[PDB]
Amino acid sequence: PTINQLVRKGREKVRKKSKVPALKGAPFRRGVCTVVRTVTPKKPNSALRKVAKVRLTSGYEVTAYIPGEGHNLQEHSVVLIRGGRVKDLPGVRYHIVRGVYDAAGVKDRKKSRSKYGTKKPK
Amino acid sequence: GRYIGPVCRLCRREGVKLYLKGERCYSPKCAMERRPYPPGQHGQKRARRPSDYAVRLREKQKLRRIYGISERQFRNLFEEASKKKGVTGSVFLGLLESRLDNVVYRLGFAVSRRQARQLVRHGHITVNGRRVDLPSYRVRPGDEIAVAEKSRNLELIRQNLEAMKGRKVGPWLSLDVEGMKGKFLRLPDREDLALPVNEQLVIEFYSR
Amino acid sequence: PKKVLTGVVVSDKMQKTVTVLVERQFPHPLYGKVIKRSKKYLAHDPEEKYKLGDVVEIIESRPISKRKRFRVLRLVESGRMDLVEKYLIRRQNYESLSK
Amino acid sequence: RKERVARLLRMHANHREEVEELKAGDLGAVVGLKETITGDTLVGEDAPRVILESIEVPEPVIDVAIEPKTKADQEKLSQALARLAEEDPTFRVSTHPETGQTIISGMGELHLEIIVDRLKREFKVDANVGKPQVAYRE
Amino acid sequence: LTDPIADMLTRIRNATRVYKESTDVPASRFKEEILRILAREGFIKGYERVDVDGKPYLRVYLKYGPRRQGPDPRPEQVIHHIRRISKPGRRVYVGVKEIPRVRRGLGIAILSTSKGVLTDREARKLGVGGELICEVW
Amino acid sequence: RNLSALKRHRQSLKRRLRNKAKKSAIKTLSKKAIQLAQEGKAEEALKIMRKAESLIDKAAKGSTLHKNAAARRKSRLMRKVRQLLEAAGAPLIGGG
Amino acid sequence: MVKIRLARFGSKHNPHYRIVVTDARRKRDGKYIEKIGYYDPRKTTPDWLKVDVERARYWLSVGAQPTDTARRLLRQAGVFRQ
RNA sequence: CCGAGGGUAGGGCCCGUGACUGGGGCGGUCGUAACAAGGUAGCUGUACCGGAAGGUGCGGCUGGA
RNA sequence: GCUAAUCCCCCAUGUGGACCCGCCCCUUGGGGUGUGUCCAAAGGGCUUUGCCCGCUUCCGGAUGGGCCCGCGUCCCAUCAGCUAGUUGGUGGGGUAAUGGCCCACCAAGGCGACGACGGGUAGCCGGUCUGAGAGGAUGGCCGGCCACAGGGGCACUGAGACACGGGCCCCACUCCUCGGGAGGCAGCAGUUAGGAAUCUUCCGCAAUGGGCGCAAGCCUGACGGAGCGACGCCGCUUGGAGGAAGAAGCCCUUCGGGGUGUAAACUCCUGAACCCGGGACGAAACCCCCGACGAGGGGACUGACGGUACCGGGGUAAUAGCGCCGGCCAACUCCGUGCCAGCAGCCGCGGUAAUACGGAGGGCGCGAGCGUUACCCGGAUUCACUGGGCGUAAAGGGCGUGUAGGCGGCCUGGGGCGUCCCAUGUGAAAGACCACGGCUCAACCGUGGGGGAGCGUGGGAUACGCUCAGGCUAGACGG
Ligand code: SF4
Ligand SMILES: [Mg+2]
Ligand SMILES: [Mg+2]
Ligand SMILES: [Mg+2]
Ligand SMILES: [Mg+2]
Ligand SMILES: [Mg+2]
Ligand SMILES: [Mg+2]
Ligand SMILES: [Mg+2]
Ligand SMILES: [Mg+2]
Ligand SMILES: [Mg+2]
Ligand SMILES: [Mg+2]
Ligand SMILES: [Mg+2]
Ligand SMILES: [Mg+2]
Ligand SMILES: [Mg+2]
Ligand SMILES: [Mg+2]
Ligand SMILES: [Mg+2]
Ligand SMILES: [Mg+2]
Ligand SMILES: [Mg+2]
Ligand SMILES: [Mg+2]
Ligand SMILES: [Mg+2]
Ligand SMILES: [Mg+2]
Ligand SMILES: [Mg+2]
Ligand SMILES: [Mg+2]
Ligand SMILES: [Mg+2]
Ligand SMILES: [Mg+2]
Ligand SMILES: [Mg+2]
Ligand SMILES: [Mg+2]
Ligand SMILES: [Mg+2]
Ligand SMILES: [Mg+2]
Ligand SMILES: [Mg+2]
Ligand SMILES: [Mg+2]
Ligand SMILES: [Mg+2]
Ligand SMILES: [Mg+2]
Ligand SMILES: [Mg+2]
Ligand SMILES: [Mg+2]
Ligand SMILES: [Mg+2]
Ligand SMILES: [Mg+2]
Ligand SMILES: [Mg+2]
Ligand SMILES: [Mg+2]
Ligand SMILES: [Mg+2]
Ligand SMILES: [Mg+2]
Ligand SMILES: [Mg+2]
Ligand SMILES: [Mg+2]
Ligand SMILES: [Mg+2]
Ligand SMILES: [Mg+2]
Ligand SMILES: [Mg+2]
Ligand SMILES: [Mg+2]
Ligand SMILES: [Mg+2]
Ligand SMILES: [Mg+2]
Ligand SMILES: [Mg+2]
Ligand SMILES: [Mg+2]
Ligand SMILES: [Mg+2]
Ligand SMILES: [Mg+2]
Ligand SMILES: [Mg+2]
Ligand SMILES: [Mg+2]
Ligand SMILES: [Mg+2]
Ligand SMILES: [Mg+2]
Ligand SMILES: [Mg+2]
Ligand SMILES: [Mg+2]
Ligand SMILES: [Mg+2]
Ligand SMILES: [Mg+2]
Ligand SMILES: [Mg+2]
Ligand SMILES: [Mg+2]
Ligand SMILES: [Mg+2]
Ligand SMILES: [Mg+2]
Ligand SMILES: [Mg+2]
Ligand SMILES: [Mg+2]
Ligand SMILES: [Mg+2]
Ligand SMILES: [Mg+2]
Ligand SMILES: [Mg+2]
Ligand SMILES: [Mg+2]
Ligand SMILES: [Mg+2]
Ligand SMILES: [Mg+2]
Ligand SMILES: [Mg+2]
Ligand SMILES: [Mg+2]
Ligand SMILES: [Mg+2]
Ligand SMILES: [Mg+2]
Ligand SMILES: [Mg+2]
Ligand SMILES: [Mg+2]
Ligand SMILES: [Mg+2]
Ligand SMILES: [Mg+2]
Ligand SMILES: [Mg+2]
Ligand SMILES: [Mg+2]
Ligand SMILES: [Mg+2]
Ligand SMILES: [Mg+2]
Repeated sequence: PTINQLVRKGREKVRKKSKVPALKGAPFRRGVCTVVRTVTPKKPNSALRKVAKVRLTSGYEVTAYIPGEGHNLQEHSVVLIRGGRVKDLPGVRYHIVRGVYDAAGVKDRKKSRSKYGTKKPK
Repeated sequence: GRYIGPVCRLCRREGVKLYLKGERCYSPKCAMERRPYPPGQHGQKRARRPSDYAVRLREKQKLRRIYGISERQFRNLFEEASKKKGVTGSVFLGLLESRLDNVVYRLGFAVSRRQARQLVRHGHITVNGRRVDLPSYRVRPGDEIAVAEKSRNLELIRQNLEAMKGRKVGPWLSLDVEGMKGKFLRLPDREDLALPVNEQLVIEFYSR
Repeated sequence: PKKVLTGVVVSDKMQKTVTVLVERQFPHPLYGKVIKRSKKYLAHDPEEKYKLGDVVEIIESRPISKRKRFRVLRLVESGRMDLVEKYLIRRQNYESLSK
Repeated sequence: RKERVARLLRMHANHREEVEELKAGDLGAVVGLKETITGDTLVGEDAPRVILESIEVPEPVIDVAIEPKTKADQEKLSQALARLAEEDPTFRVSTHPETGQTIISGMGELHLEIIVDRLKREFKVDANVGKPQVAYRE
Repeated sequence: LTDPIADMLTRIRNATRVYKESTDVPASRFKEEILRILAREGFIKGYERVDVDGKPYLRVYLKYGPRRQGPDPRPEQVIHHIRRISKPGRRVYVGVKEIPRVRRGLGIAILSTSKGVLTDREARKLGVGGELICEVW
Repeated sequence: RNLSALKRHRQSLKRRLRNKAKKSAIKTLSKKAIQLAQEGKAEEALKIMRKAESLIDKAAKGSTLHKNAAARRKSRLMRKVRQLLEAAGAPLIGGG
Repeated sequence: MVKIRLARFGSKHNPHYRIVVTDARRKRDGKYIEKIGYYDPRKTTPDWLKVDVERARYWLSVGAQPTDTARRLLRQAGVFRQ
């Protein structure tokens, strides 16, 4: 583009699009579990991923992944969520934080216990 | 605090003898003399050609572990040398050398930096008269770094001073043995010290 | 100093007031080239001795009315209607640019 | 978690007296506490971090099903039957394994039919009540 | 034609990559002064005022390096690079402090100024600035 | 639940009275003289506009009027009276 | 009215005043008009006090008013000696 | 006189929501339109038509011979 | 209904000032001059034929403001037209003062593709974060300006307000006991609610600063300090030397062995914590005497932090955790599982021998932290000024004509607008940079130095761009 063109029109600045709108730009948001179930992931994977439907204090109602082996989350469970989508479950764009509110940490987790809210054993 | 752990495993991984014990480093009980290969289950396995990153990492931990210093304090220092004028490599090495717990060690008051550190910390070191117990004081040129004239009655200091009689010390240094005094004359030139570290590579490491 | 500007009368259709069209030039803050910006000042003509086309000078002055803060300093060139043409054509060009 | 006790209170018949101390074996109230719920343990900020015997023995012996009708105040039902499961620890909020509808478990008929209006008159929830459905087989 | 100066630099540029002995550019006292510098810095052997059908031109006699050994003997260039900075579409006007250093001194920069048509090494010593005409090396 | 600002207030109201009353007098006398100045009554006008001028300045002694406002107040008065008197002369006695 | 004042700098338990001229109603550490010296009350350096005698004289003359403990520092540096 | 605002009436913009509905994206039934001359060269603007891809008319393109 | 004054008014004096008109200088309402007119004032205190503290009018100073002008200041053109106090005039009101600020009348104008009007969003700057730089992003804490004080209107008093802790009125809410009244925490703490999340209902006026006062002094949630919180940065500790061809355990194993590992034990040395003693700097002024209440000299009172720091004597080996180990990317093996459970930032890994799941052993990385989420800049030369493209990758308008605009041949001259040069004013402080210095170091903090971009003013240069003037024929048009 000619320099004169640049003076007239100028360069369009690029705007970023929040991959996590439901957080209202918060680091985390609290919510309640309306539905807790399993959903099968897309190709080329095969499983029964544990997930939860959550109504946030932000007004949004999203579906949030439940990390680790085994959990205790049911309906009406109050739960904290964080950013990060699960690639294999479209529609899931948040993770439940283990060991906060009615969410327990993973029983008998030895490695990487902070990402699963397990306390250090004796 | 400091690394405060098993120190032989360090040398073995580095593949170079880092002198971190004093007396034993010269013994044939030195881990390096008996087992010059990396610690852990996979010590005696044919090496895999280390990546460029792999090099600069290990070349940095070398220099880092030698002085017994936190990655934080180390990094500020490096960064200080970059802001500083002229040669980043040398000046870094200089500032590293200028640390109190190091100078003390260079003048043989102790056999290890580790020991030297404790000497500074526990108080038994002074600077230009008045006591200084911080193992990080950038010693400037012109300083008298004696033993506490109130703590000279200690074998560990004595014996380590007993041996330091004739040793030719740093050109940047002078040592009044027996009277337990020591002076810091100049900051090192490049050649003045030989240590197993290609300083340029550390620079390349942080240049990533 | 009292700011002084050079411009052209493009309207004498007021009582004791003329409109002085002033051009200014400068390099573009990022793309460098010199570009023309302009502005219209309402100048005090207490004698109505200035008419369309008068290349005149106006001096920063004490307020005369709302957005009258310049008096005409002096004349520099008369009958520059060609410049009036440029300003006038464009203003008329706006009529097509509607919806 | 650490909590700031600010003032100390005693409740009388017709006034509250502010006090400076509550010795052992004595009772009163405390201002400044925010995270402490009933059944918890407080120790001096440098004291042995022990925990008293909680309590725990009676089991809810009446159970009733509640369904949010039509329909979307089951989320408005959830954060408000949460304000109460920690304060009136008696009643349980259970969802059945099979055909799972919500079963507000009370210690009694009146303990549920006075919780019935809490949800309906104070939490409003457009719902109607009845009985739990059975986990049948064939 | 819109920019004579660029054209001149270009007539030169085109001429060198085919190793022309000479090449003509239509005449202008300003093009002269620039060509004045080109010889004086040894980018060309020099120039001379000519005439083609009664039209004032300026013959520029190009300069190259020696022949070369190898698969490609085409001599090294004397003017490796020559490009306009200031343009009719966007004028470049450096002050003295901001006059660049062309290729670590190995090259020159030409600028038209209130004291004439100088180089960067030149305008610096005389302590001025002006229109950054072009850069050569 | 208390202060000495109410004291400041009680005082403010008392001052308002003195200020108002003064300004009243000024407007009353001024227009009055100007009116006589229009019919003229040349003598009685100037005769009045003096006690006007005085009271204008007397108020400016305090916080009632600012100096450069009374200055204005006095300016416009005389200009009004004189211009009026220009229709049907005989300006006697003295004031301006 | 225009004053001659100590404006605190330094830090916690490291006082370091700037003897200064500013409007009376100005914040203590706010924009002053001019600096005419400094003052280290702890006296931890050789010269813990320096007053531009010439300038303090100028302001003092025009109506600038020293604080009680401002003139002490000023007197001590002899702005009043004949 | 003006005046907070209250009221009456009629406009404008934006948000939320709505039985039903349009296609869109993501995770078995029918044919085989395109890719090899893909077994009717293909694509195309338009027009009409047909369960469906599509077919055909008129002109155009070669990114087909 | 009584009463004092530094409360209010009248008369006098008029240096002087204020106003009208005339003249003179000056040039927007600046400074003189004369005639006419108008205007001042307060007393108290002692050591008492005299000073202190106040009053009145005028002028100059100084500091703090008001108003005005140039240039700079985000997104949407799927907002393209906007405006009747609207634009100008005359007259008047108003103000400290200009102004359509307001009012009457008169004229019919004023603004807009250089983006008016409308919609969205936002307090602005010093700076801050990032970046090779250009740029981008950002305005928390500190400093400067603005705006607001439950939501709105209004004015009063005053040098100053249209006044957070002043007044009036309407609204909403709350609250005290049937007429009415009360409240305004976006002060310091604190409660409650919301939330992922943000503190003590602390100490002291000792310091500095503010208001009042002759002074003593009083007030001051400004402020100086204390408390809580790894929230951040910085410093320090959990030991130091010795100590087996190398215990036990656990892991691997070709059953020979290898690894944890000098690691531990154990030897000696040192001595965080704690214990005792001493114990601050910050504080010398205001005040008293001499001198003269001045200058100058002497002397006295005062510490919240705090019996804290720090100095000295004694003195116990005295917390370690978090992430990761397919590739990017540093760190590898056993078992368990068998497209299950699960991992995941991307490519992807799991279907019986998985360095990619889960445990273990070992290892790599940081270390009172380590990781995660969110956001900003970076890598993105992926909005390309620096510094990109457009035949087939995304991209030449279907083709002309032309408006605005951008751009433009050769020679000489005038001007000097850009451009360039020098001088000067500004560019506050803090910060940044370099230098030394103070807290034992560092963070933090002080003292000097360097100043720049921008704009104001003065002078200078004329090559290129501009403009004006005069000529040319290579562009372009015509015969
Ligand atoms: S002994 Fe040999 S191996 Fe062990 S630390 Fe000293 S040098 Fe490194
Ligand atoms: Mg798979
Ligand atoms: Mg529950
Ligand atoms: Mg360097
Ligand atoms: Mg870097
Ligand atoms: Mg007017
Ligand atoms: Mg709960
Ligand atoms: Mg009246
Ligand atoms: Mg008033
Ligand atoms: Mg007055
Ligand atoms: Mg402290
Ligand atoms: Mg109305
Ligand atoms: Mg209305
Ligand atoms: Mg009403
Ligand atoms: Mg609708
Ligand atoms: Mg639909
Ligand atoms: Mg076909
Ligand atoms: Mg087919
Ligand atoms: Mg076909
Ligand atoms: Mg076919
Ligand atoms: Mg085909
Ligand atoms: Mg067709
Ligand atoms: Mg059919
Ligand atoms: Mg058909
Ligand atoms: Mg055809
Ligand atoms: Mg009396
Ligand atoms: Mg009396
Ligand atoms: Mg009188
Ligand atoms: Mg009107
Ligand atoms: Mg007027
Ligand atoms: Mg108006
Ligand atoms: Mg007017
Ligand atoms: Mg404009
Ligand atoms: Mg808004
Ligand atoms: Mg806002
Ligand atoms: Mg601020
Ligand atoms: Mg308001
Ligand atoms: Mg409020
Ligand atoms: Mg209000
Ligand atoms: Mg107030
Ligand atoms: Mg108010
Ligand atoms: Mg206000
Ligand atoms: Mg308040
Ligand atoms: Mg209250
Ligand atoms: Mg508060
Ligand atoms: Mg605080
Ligand atoms: Mg005080
Ligand atoms: Mg005081
Ligand atoms: Mg207090
Ligand atoms: Mg504080
Ligand atoms: Mg801490
Ligand atoms: Mg730290
Ligand atoms: Mg062995
Ligand atoms: Mg073993
Ligand atoms: Mg073994
Ligand atoms: Mg050991
Ligand atoms: Mg000892
Ligand atoms: Mg001992
Ligand atoms: Mg002291
Ligand atoms: Mg005396
Ligand atoms: Mg003690
Ligand atoms: Mg000790
Ligand atoms: Mg030990
Ligand atoms: Mg990591
Ligand atoms: Mg890495
Ligand atoms: Mg690797
Ligand atoms: Mg993992
Ligand atoms: Mg397999
Ligand atoms: Mg396996
Ligand atoms: Mg594994
Ligand atoms: Mg992995
Ligand atoms: Mg980015
Ligand atoms: Mg970029
Ligand atoms: Mg870049
Ligand atoms: Mg470009
Ligand atoms: Mg294409
Ligand atoms: Mg085409
Ligand atoms: Mg044109
Ligand atoms: Mg030209
Ligand atoms: Mg032109
Ligand atoms: Mg110029
Ligand atoms: Mg500065
Ligand atoms: Mg120092
Ligand atoms: Mg400085
Ligand atoms: Mg001509």
